[PDB]
Amino acid sequence: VPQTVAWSAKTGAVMVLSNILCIVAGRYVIQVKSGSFAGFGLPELLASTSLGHIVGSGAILGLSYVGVL
Amino acid sequence: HGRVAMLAAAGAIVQDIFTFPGVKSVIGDVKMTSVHDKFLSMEAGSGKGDMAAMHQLLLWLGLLEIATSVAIIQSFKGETSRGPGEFGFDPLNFGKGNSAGSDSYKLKEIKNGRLAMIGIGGMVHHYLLTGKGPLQFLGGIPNYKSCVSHPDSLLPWLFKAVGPVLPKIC
Amino acid sequence: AMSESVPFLKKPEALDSSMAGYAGFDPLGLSSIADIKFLQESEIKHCRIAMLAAAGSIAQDIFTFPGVSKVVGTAKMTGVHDVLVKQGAMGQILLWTSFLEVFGTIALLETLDGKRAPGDFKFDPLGFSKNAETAKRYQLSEIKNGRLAMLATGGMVHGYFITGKGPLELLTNF
Amino acid sequence: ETLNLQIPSPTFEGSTGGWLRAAEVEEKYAITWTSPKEQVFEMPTGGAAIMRQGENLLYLARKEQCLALATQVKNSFKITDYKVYRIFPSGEVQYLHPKDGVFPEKVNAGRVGVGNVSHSIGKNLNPAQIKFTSKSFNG
Amino acid sequence: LSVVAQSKSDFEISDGTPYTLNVPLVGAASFIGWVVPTLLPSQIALYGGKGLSTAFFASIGTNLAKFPAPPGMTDPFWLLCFIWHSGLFATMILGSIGYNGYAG
Amino acid sequence: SQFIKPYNDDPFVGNLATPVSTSSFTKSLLSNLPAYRAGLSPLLRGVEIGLTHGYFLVGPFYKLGPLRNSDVALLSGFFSALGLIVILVACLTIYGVVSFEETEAKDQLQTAKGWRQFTSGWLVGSVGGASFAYILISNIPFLQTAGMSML
Amino acid sequence: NLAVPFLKAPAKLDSSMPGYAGFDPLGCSDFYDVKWLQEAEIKNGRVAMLGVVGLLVPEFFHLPMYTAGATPYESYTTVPAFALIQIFLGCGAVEYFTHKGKISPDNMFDGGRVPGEFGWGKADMTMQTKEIKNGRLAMLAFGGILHQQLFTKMGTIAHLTGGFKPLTF
Ligand code: CLA
Ligand code: CLA
Ligand SMILES: CCCCCCCCCCCCCCCCCC(=O)OC[C@H](CO[C@@H]1O[C@H](CO)[C@H](O)[C@H](O)[C@H]1O)OC(=O)CCCCCCCCCCCCCCCCC
Ligand SMILES: CC1=C(C#C/C(C)=C/C=C/C(C)=C/C=C/C=C(C)/C=C/C=C(\C)C#CC2=C(C)C[C@@H](O)CC2(C)C)C(C)(C)C[C@H](O)C1
Ligand SMILES: CC1=C(C#C/C(C)=C/C=C/C(C)=C/C=C/C=C(C)/C=C/C=C(C)/C=C/C2=C(C)CCCC2(C)C)C(C)(C)C[C@H](O)C1
Ligand SMILES: CC1=C(C#C/C(C)=C/C=C/C(C)=C/C=C/C=C(C)/C=C/C=C(C)\C=C\C2=C(C)CCCC2(C)C)C(C)(C)C[C@H](O)C1
Repeated sequence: VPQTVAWSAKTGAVMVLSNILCIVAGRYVIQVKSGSFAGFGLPELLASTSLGHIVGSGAILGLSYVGVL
Repeated sequence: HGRVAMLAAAGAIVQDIFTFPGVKSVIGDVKMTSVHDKFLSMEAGSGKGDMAAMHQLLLWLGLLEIATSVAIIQSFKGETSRGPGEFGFDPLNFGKGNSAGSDSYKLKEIKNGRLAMIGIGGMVHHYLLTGKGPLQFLGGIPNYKSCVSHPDSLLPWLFKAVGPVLPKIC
Repeated sequence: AMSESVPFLKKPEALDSSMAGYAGFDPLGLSSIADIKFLQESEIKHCRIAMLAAAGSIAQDIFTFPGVSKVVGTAKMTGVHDVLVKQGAMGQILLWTSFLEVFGTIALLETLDGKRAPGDFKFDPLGFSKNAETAKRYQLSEIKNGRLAMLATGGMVHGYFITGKGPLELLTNF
Repeated sequence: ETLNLQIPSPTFEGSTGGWLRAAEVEEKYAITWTSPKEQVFEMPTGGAAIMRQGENLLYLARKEQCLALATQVKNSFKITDYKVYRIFPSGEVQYLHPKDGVFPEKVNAGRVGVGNVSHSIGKNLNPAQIKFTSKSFNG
Repeated sequence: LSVVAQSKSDFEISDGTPYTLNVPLVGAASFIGWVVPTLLPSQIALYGGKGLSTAFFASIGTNLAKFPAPPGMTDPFWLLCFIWHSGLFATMILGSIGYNGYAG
Repeated sequence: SQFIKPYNDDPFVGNLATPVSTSSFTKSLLSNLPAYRAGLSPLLRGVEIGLTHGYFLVGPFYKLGPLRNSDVALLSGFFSALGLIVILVACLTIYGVVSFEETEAKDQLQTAKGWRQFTSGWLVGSVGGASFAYILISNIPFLQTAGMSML
Repeated sequence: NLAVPFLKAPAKLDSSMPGYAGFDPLGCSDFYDVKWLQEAEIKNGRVAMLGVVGLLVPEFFHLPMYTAGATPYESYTTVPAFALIQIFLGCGAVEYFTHKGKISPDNMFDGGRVPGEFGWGKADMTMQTKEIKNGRLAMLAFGGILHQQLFTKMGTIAHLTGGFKPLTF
């Protein structure tokens, strides 16, 4: 079974990074909507952080799998 | 055909005369077409051994021949003003400026070629039945009286009407 | 219009006397199948690699570098490849030649478009070709020892596949 | 009257449904019509083509293919300006439709009736009566 | 068959349209663009600790040692060969699409 | 860019110009095949096609025929190929009788004489190509098996 | 140009630019804005310059708050991860401050902001060249030192002064 670890600040770090990464990506790649202060609303923010919890969950599970944690 | 036959006829005669150093310890006492067989029993692919003698001949003759393949194909379709047989080979000036040669020397080449076709055909069949080889055959003008025990060729079927239908004096 | 090297063949259409190392040798018509400039770059690449390969064979007979005998005991010509894949030497040379090939690939596309001559990487640090007449004869000599080293590299490695001796050890031990 | 061979053809990208060797060795049919627009129509032999504003020209293998297009061109684009030709490989061009300038469903003077039988269909002759006789069954 | 270069021959993909197949550039880039990621090792019995390209490149030589004999059904050669070429064909297809069409 | 166009500029002919149909590679192969190659007599077209077809015919008859497991397998396979070649030549002859009117033209395939030329070449080439395959298989043990002599 | 002589001049760069050497073989300058590219090169350089010291100095001296782990590289797995989280957000605040809300290629350089400059001054073309080339060097050196400490699993100068063991993984 792929090893997973109990929540630590390291798990938080990956999640925070991934959420911010997607918030910046969402400002760039969301085609229909002051780098983050133009046209930024809740559906844009709620979508980029939804992909952050998808990317972050995948990254956390993968880094636990290989040993990086 | 004539050039190959001239080479084969001279080759059979000189093979009877002597052999190169070390050939005798490998092939033994075979004489003409049997030596073709003997090498081929000792060569990779056809036989089992450490030799590539007939295969080396096939390799380099085949390189030359594919070159002449393109030459003949070009000459057939009229793309070239080259005559038959002319490969430009005349290293010693014999035709005095033309590699094709004079009318007389190409007539000589064709006539000697035709003679050598007949002659090497005779030599091969005289060996296939007596086993003597050119010079022993020409010496042994009474023939079938005592002949050399020589192997069956790689085409033994062809020597199967000799005894049953034909007389088989041997 | 007859081939110089093969007198009974027509002069190959795609071939021209401007090319370095030209002798009219393409009896199979392979200069028409693939583009002649791609073929020139391929041949020159083969020339230079096999020149290093032949010189490497010869030099590795003559001497080895300090500590090499520690790592390679009896492996001589292509056995040293097998033992130095285990060690890092072969991977290192592969990485750096592949690094160079990336820009070589850009340069091959460049010479395809027509901006660059094949095999031309502007590498003349010691100014050997400055005269403009030496430059041509150097191009001819590069292709000549390049072709000869392709044949030689093959002819040594196969001599070593037979005997195991290597080039100089084949000669000295007949 | 004669087909002006130079009339431009509707923009079409081609299809496998067009004419075959029998058109170039037996006969070919052509249809011309005037379009007020540069509009898409359906080819009888396949997909869609675009007729150019002004005069168009097509070549088809069957007479029915030219008229099936004529029906469509008159029912959806209200073009009634269509002329159908038969073309032989000898170069002879044979005007076909409408044969005398007026459509067949409209009467015209100088049309002679062909195939008209003076009695009703039940008044034909029985086959036994005309057996081994050349006499026709239509009375 | 034949390969056409990036430079302009008179090759036409169809009746009247000349089209430069970029067989040198696409084949080289697709090969390298697939082989280098595929160097990623994996301690799986099929790979054996190598990457997919390298386990495959290892399996060409092992079966070449037994040159007349073909690789067996359970031999890792076939799976490695199929997977390597599947990615290679895909990168060649995508590389031809990317290079010929987008031109940059 | 578009790879499919109407066939020979004609949008209304029953064909398309596709890469399989009209690429430079296709045109090359078609133009250089014996049926379409220029400078070839119909007799020579028949010979080259015949040599090709007769040569491959010997193999399926030899390897998979009824006498395949016998020592007369190659003889039976050649004669089977020879029988097919003779049957096919009758097919060629009757096609010429019913398809072409008699005209002096003889350098085209689709003429009465040109077909008779092509049929003559095809029969000679087919027997020649089948005979060549017979000679090669008889003598070379690799061809007698599927390459199975090496294992 | 002049760096890779068997290739063309990029013709999107010039000797006006600080660290110019004509080295753009892949032609990235053609596909992306060169103000953004310069910007990214200066920034990556400066961060990696700080990172070279960030790998060097904690070997000799590590702050009393933390525990140093085994190597200055490995120290991120032994310091509290929330400390690195605060570094991440603090650097984000600096990005959204030093850039006046402009964080995208379309947005930066709108008022004529020169790539390197963040308001710490104006420097000679030579001085900007010095920064760029040292930055490029420390980028390469950061790659070298990080993977060195990763493979050796020991510190950089301890490895250099002690037996210079090859990197093996
Ligand atoms: C497998 C490798 C691969 C992949 C995934 C891509 C993907 C992409 N390329 Mg690239 N390219 C490749 C190889 C590849 N390329 C190579 C080898 C070359 C050099 C010859 C190029 C040269 C090139 C140029 C010059 C350009 C692109 C561009 C693009 C993008 C859109 C156009 C396109 O090809 O649509 C492909 C579309 C997708 C991949 C997304 C669709 C999603 C589905 C699921 C496709 C999946 C296909 C396949 C199953 C994935 C296989 C992966 C692997 C297992 C082989 C896209 C991101 C263009 C671009 O956007 O610029 C950045 C562009 O200008 N490419
Ligand atoms: C809150 C975080 C944050 C934000 C919003 C920014 C914003 C910016 N940075 Mg900065 N940066 C940060 C943190 C941040 N930075 C930190 C902590 C570092 C490391 C010290 C850097 C290092 C850095 C460099 C070296 C460069 C920038 C650049 C940029 C600009 C464009 C990229 C962008 O919009 O964000 C994108 C960035 C982030 C969302 C956070 C970046 C933090 C790094 C990259 C961690 C990412 C981990 C992972 C390896 C990313 C790969 C993705 C994938 C493999 C998973 C913009 C001004 C670039 C530029 O063009 O200069 C203006 C540039 O060259 N920044
Ligand atoms: C007009 C003739 C034009 C060509 C003329 C060339 C020769 C003319 C002069 C000859 C006189 C000297 C005699 C030399 C004889 C040389 C004999 C020789 O070298 O043989 C050469 C070869 C092989 O024969 C032997 O091979 C052995 C190893 O097996 C050895 O290596 C020997 O080299 C070789 O003798 O014979 C052939 O050429 C056969 C024809 C080509 C076969 C190619 C492979 C088979 C392809 C089949 C795949 C197609 C699809 C199959 C479908 C599924 C099937 C299950
Ligand atoms: C061209 C070219 C050059 C060259 C060259 C070369 C190498 C030329 C070689 C020429 C040769 C070898 C010609 C030989 C012909 C042989 C004949 C006619 C004999 C046939 C046998 C008969 C009739 C018989 C018989 C027999 C019977 C049947 C039974 C047997 O028991 C015995 C018996 C023998 C009696 C050079 C290099 C000079 C340069 C020049 O610038 C251009
Ligand atoms: C496999 C292996 C590895 C290796 C390796 C290496 C280094 C392999 C290198 C192989 C090479 C270079 C082979 C070259 C052969 C040359 C030939 C056939 C040319 C013949 C010329 C001819 C026929 C005639 C030409 C001509 C003549 C004069 C007459 C006519 C005119 C013309 C046509 C011009 C390693 C490293 C992994 C080690 C591992 O343990 C084993
Ligand atoms: C190497 C090898 C082999 C081999 C072999 C070889 C080289 C075999 C060569 C066979 C040859 C060349 C036979 C010659 C036949 C010519 C004839 C019969 C002319 C006949 C009759 C007349 C009337 C001519 C009349 C004429 C004259 C008088 C003047 C009038 C006109 C004309 C009619 C033209 C094997 C097969 C043994 C296998 C072995 O394992 C390996």
